[PDB]
Amino acid sequence: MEINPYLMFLNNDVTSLISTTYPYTGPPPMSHGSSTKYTLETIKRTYDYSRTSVEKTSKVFNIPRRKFCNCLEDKDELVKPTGNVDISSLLGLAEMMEKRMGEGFFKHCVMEAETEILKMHFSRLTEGRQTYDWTSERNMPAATALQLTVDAIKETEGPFKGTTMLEYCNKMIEMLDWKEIKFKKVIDSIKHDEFLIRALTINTMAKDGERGKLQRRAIATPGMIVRPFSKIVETVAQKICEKLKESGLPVGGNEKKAKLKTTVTSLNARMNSDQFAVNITGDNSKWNECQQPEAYLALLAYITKDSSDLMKDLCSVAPVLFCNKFVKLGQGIRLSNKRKTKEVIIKAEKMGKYKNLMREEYKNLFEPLEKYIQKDVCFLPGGMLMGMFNMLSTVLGVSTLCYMDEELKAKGCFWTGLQSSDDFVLFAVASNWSNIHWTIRRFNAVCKLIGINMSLEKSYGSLPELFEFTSMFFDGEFVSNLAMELPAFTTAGVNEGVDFTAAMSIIKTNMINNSLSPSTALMALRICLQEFRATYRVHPWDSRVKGGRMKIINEFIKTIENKDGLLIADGGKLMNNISTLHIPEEVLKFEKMDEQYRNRVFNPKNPFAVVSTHSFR
Amino acid sequence: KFPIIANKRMLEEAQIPKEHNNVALWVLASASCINYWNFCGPCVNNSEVIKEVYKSRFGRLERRKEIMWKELRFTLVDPERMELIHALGGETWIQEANTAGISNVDQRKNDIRAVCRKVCLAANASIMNAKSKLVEYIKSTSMRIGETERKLEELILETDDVSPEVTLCKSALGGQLGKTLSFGPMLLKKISGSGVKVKDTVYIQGVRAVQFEYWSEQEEFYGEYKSATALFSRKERSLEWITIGGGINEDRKRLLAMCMIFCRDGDYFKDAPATITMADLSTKLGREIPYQYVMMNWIQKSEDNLEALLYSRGIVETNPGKMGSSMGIDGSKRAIKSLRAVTIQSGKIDMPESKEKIHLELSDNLEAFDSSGRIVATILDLPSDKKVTFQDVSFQHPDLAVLRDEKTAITKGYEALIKRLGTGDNDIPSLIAKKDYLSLYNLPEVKLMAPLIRPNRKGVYSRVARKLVSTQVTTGHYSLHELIKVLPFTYFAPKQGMFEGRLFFSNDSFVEPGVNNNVFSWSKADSSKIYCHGIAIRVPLVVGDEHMDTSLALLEGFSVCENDPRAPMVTRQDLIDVGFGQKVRLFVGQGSVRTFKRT
Amino acid sequence: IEMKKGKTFLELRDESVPLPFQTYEQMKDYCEKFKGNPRELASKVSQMQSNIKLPIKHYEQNKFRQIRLPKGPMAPYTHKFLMEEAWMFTKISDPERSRAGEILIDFFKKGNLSAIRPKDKPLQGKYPIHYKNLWNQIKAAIADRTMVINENDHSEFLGGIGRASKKIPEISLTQDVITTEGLKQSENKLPEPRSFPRWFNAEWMWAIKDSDLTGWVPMAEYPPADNELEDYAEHLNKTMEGVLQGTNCAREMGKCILTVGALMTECRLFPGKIKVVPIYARSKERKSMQEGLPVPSEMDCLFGICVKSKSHLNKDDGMYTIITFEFSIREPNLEKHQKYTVFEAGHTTVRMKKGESVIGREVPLYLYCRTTALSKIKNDWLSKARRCFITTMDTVETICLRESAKAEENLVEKTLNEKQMWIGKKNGELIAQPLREALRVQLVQQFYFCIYNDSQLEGFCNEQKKILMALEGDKKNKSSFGFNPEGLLEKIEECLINNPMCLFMAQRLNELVIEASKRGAKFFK
Repeated sequence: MEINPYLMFLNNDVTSLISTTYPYTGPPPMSHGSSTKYTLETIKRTYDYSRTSVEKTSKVFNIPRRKFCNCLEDKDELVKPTGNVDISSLLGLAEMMEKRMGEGFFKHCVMEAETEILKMHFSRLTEGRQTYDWTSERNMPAATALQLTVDAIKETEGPFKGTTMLEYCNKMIEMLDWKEIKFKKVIDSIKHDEFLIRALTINTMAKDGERGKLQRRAIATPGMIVRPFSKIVETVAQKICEKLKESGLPVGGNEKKAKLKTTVTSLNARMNSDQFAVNITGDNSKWNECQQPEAYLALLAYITKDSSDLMKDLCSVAPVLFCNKFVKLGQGIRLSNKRKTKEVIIKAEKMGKYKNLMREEYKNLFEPLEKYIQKDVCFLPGGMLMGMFNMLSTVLGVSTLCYMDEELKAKGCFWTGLQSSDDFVLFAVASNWSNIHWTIRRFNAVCKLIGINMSLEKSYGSLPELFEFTSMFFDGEFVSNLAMELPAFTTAGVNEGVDFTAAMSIIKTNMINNSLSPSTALMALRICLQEFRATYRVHPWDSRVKGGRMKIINEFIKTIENKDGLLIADGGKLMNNISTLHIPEEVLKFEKMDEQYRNRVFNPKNPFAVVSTHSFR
Repeated sequence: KFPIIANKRMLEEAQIPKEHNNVALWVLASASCINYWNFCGPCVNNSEVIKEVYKSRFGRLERRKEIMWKELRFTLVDPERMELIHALGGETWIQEANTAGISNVDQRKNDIRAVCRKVCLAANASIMNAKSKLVEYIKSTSMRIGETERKLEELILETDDVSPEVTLCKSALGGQLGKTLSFGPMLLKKISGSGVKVKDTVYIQGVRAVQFEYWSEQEEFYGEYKSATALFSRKERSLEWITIGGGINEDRKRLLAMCMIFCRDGDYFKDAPATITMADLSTKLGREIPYQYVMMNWIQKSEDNLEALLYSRGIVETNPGKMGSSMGIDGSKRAIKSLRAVTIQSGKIDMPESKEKIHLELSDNLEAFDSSGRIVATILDLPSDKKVTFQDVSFQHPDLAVLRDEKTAITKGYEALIKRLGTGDNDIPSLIAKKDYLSLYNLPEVKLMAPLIRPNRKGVYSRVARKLVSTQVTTGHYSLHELIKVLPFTYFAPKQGMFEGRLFFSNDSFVEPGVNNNVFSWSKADSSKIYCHGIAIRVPLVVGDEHMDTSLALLEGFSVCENDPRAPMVTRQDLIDVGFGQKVRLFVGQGSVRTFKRT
Repeated sequence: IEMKKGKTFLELRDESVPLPFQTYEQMKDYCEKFKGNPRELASKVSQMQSNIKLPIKHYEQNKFRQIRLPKGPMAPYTHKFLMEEAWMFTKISDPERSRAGEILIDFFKKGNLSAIRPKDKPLQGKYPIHYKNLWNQIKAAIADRTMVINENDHSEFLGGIGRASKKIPEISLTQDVITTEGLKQSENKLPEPRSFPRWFNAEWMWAIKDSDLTGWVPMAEYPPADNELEDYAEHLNKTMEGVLQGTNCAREMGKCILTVGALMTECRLFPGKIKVVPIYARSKERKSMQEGLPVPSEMDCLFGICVKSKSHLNKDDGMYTIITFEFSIREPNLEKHQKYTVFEAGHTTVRMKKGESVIGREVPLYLYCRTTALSKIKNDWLSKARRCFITTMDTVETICLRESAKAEENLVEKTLNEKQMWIGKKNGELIAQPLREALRVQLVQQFYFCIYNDSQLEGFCNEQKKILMALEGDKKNKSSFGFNPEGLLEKIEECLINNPMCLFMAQRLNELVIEASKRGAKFFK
């Protein structure tokens, strides 16, 4: 006998079994690292996708500046990625989109973003995945580096009493011109150029956690200076993407399916009996190595052209900050003797000192870039490595999709679709099995004009019924999702009265998005409960455990009868179910907990979501 | 060790000693300190404040508690609820939970149609008394329909809801019809034309032959399936043209296949698939079946059969200007290739109405005939028998319901064992006080329950049960619960063998002493009750100590004793090689360990 | 009010600009006044479309091809523990001694381990003497009631075999020193390619079987119910659990869980120390020898032992090392067992029914020695093995609702007991089983995914999806079209090395396309 766990795909669909193809969600044990090898290949492919050779030495660093925008050359083999952007076509597409949506559209959106920012407190910057400290030269949460920056400002030139985003930004600006800056270390100070560099430094993070593909080997990790301007630009781009029908970035699921079906139905009701449509599942390649902040700057200028000069100048900050971005090279190379009994370790700044020892592969990837190196970093003048400006990239993609001219109209063909950050789905329309090819080629050309490329080994197409988008494998029916998320206690331990409620809410959400079903949700619940217990080293009372926390619980338990009312953290049992997720177990056991136990737990006169006497400050 | 921070005065004011029982608890502190604080600490009364502050959450809980849960149903798409929409309705399923509104009519329709299906099926057990047994079932079936205790002899008529079962049961009542038809689950209707019956043959395996019938003239109809309309014309055993206005893939596919069978178009009416030859059984247990219903059943088995049937229908390449009204193999609204003589469109085809009532004539197989044949309904167009709990119903005539299962058999056996007690002589307590257990091994009720016992290894079960019975009687220490539990096994003769710890019936269920189970459970503080699948039963007597002595109801030749961890854990097998004065621990259930000593 | 400007910022802004513009003001004026000239834009896009040659294939005139696998020796066993060739001693479970340190000592008391005395000469191995002396030291430590090992000679070696050397500061470096030592850049090694494994099917089949014992995996309780939905969910979960617990895959899952639960604590409380840890599991019920029905039997089982090296889990991405001493009663094969050093440790006993009694038949005994490393992330990934079920539960439920929705009624039991699913081919003919029996295959697939998880597997799973969608489109007569299939074939062939799971899946996928060619027109032979 033999086995083949794919024969079930013959007499069945794929929307029902595709889940079996990918492992279960969780932290990737691959340990995708960010090494000097990886940092250098990326930079090379970046400079190469720029099909030009022009440069211009600066005046703030005495360094060349590869200006890869509006200077396209090397037309040969243009099916491969490109990064040289054309401003004329960009502004033309922006104008088309404006005309479609309306005239005072960009103005209204920028006004909303402004007013939202005004009442904003700089403290918001503490809400971020991670950043890069410019003093310790490391990566940390936002709050830590923020405290470092504010206390350094205090130590050097007095405190920052703004308590607002705008004063913070202006303080950063002023600091750009300070000659000497101080900070507590292991105390030390620095000069103007070094502080500038540090502020324009970036570090490659190894973390890449998500479903689909973990292509984020070297996800960026900027500092704190540019953070608020990036937040502002993202707020504006978000306010814009909301009004756009073909923008699935800000949210997903129910709304996403609504957008899908609206699009499909409008299409079906649009064309005629002679036309026949088609779909394409596209996947933009190198969406980070072909997005240039210069085009973003010109676009923001064209946007704010008619608005308060305040926003005109503000939106023009993060772009220039990305036009000049020093990239921190990872850990340096290491030497070794033949038998490997000895091994030197060297940093990146000195690899230019032993370039003779290194093997030819590393040697042909290091010399052409030595020009752009200063001490240990690389002056990257463009590209976009961070997972930032995703909203803005999506806006540019939608601009690409809202194109239409008379050359197409004459042939009776057109297109439309939807675009995520770097993944999209196209729907072409025509009346011949050949004009479809012409339309596809036209679309690819207009996309390549502005660096937006497409893959050939990962982008396919077929008739309209079948496609895929953001793991939501759409079909004639039976829309199947695969974005099943889950919590993680060991990595994020907060309290024994919040994690469980948060997990219940998460499961509820996943059910809403149809990524989970009743039985699946119940199994996940009974699994997360055990994970929680094992995390905090707690068990029920029926169990014959001998752990520390159980000892006392093994003696002060007979003093109660409302075992049902007991808390999970205290030898309790579950009572919540599908229809009782939004309801925390506490609210569900209040009237049931013994008066003595309820009161012992609810005592604000204690040494320390329903605020329990279960917190771990 | 002490990562968790705390306050200092808050600690001393509560008098929290460190290392209470070798647990430090601690400025810093451990986590166990919280348990010590919530188990032995200060007492407040802040319930009202907490509730007021968390009013929104507790109002959500209240609302939740203010629900009347209803049934659920699997189906598709043709604020206070947003808090629960996640648990209210998905996409394949939905729950009809309501809040304040009540109207019991459509549920009543489902009930009446279900029971009509049931009864009409029940009448399909003979060959001659069909109509008679049917009508007598009807006359013996009353219901608390809605709120009124009505009978099922007027509802079938007073109601106006077309269905195969309603019609099949009302024709026998000489009731009015509406000219509607039912070919399987599909609903049909005539529009124009007419014809006469004609016979033809069809092969099976390429050698045999079977006769079917059809019509030779032209005639147009109005098909209709779940969320799918249609119109079509049949001519000479073949489908000429057809159109559809309800856009769904599966619905359209199945409706088209059913209309094709209704038109008998296709080559599988000349020969048959190689799957049918596997059976060639166009027959029931003792009845005959046409070819159409056999083909249909063959479709219901798998959609591959549907695809094969549709391929039998010619497939061609669509021409320009027709994509908008073309079709695909999978119901695709438009395609570069479609099927012959098809037309897709949007908007459901408005169905006509016939205001002419008639009466039909039932046959041996209950098939009704209005005129010129033209069968309107039958049992063949029904689903298989589906057991469903019926309430608000009374069904008196035999064949009403088997009402006989191993579970119910055991329940009744135990009820009889309990009643036999009867607080009198020649009953359980008298024989106990008399110490005459042998008679217990000869009662009638145990003899009635014996057939429910696993036969292969009943001797050992009887041996063990008699052991327990005698050991609890002679000494006078016993427990009526475990006794009654094991009694049904003390009928056959004892034999040697290997026992495991469970007594298995014939239905693969089991029972175990010293523990509780769904089939049989009980507990102290309610000893006057005995649960059987949750059904609480009463004891004709009262006891406060007759049950408290279970030291001999766990094992056969042993007795419980004081707990002792030093004693080694053992199994049920090595017990034979133990001695006296030798304590031993052993599991008595799930994570339940107890110590035992011989005798 | 306004954003008070500095100087350096303005200089940069005036510097970093497009080519024809050298000041923010010129670019700004050009932008604020940009007008639309769709004609030049159309000409430009047409010129770009002309100087581009975008191919568009339809998968029909230019079909796919079978994949070219690597060539060389067979891929060996990779998982840490043993699944099919394993063996375990048993004993009764005491809730007062439900810990590794106690279970191991108890197992050792009866002296069945002390009888394990491997001879000097092995069958196939590399460093037998180290393993043997280490086993003796392990027994000595257990005798001392402390799992610790004081002497560090063998563990040190076997932990340093990977990498250990001196380090010279860069400042103490010159040119003559270099020329003397011949220093160079550390060449980086690549994984060697391997062939198709010819033992995966056997392990899969064995896993699909039903284990004599049951209850390997522990689970939580079931909360109350308040409506039909929760009742249905609970019923389905109970059914699936009762079906799965009786398998052997569950045994391995519980073993991994309980062993990682101890290793994650030893790497936390005794870092930088050498400890001893058992490889054990816990059961709760068996099947009668006289009846095929379940019976309560709480019990503990010991498959082997695992030693731990110094583990701090804060440096070198938290890499640490372990050493495995597993028991087996099945002699090895040279190919599958390459990383394993094997011995022969006396004999043992097997117990089987004989009428109404139990008997014992003595057999030989083998000892499988192997070294391997781990990390904190791998621990967090293995501990969460139960999640596999969730995915198996979702595969069961999508199917049990779709149908239930087409007919608008509960068809759960009907589909579970009737719906046939292809599982494999026997004697050149397909094999089908009910869903209730294919749950096992689904779960084993998810488990193997959880074990051999790696970048290669990520790429394989991310790429096969396109082939699956193309095939589905083929089934339903849709002119699937692409741009460069051969490039995808290469993308998939480049990620096939030293990972038997990916190779097995690739082979089965080729077989699938072959079998479907009988009904599809997009694949070569």
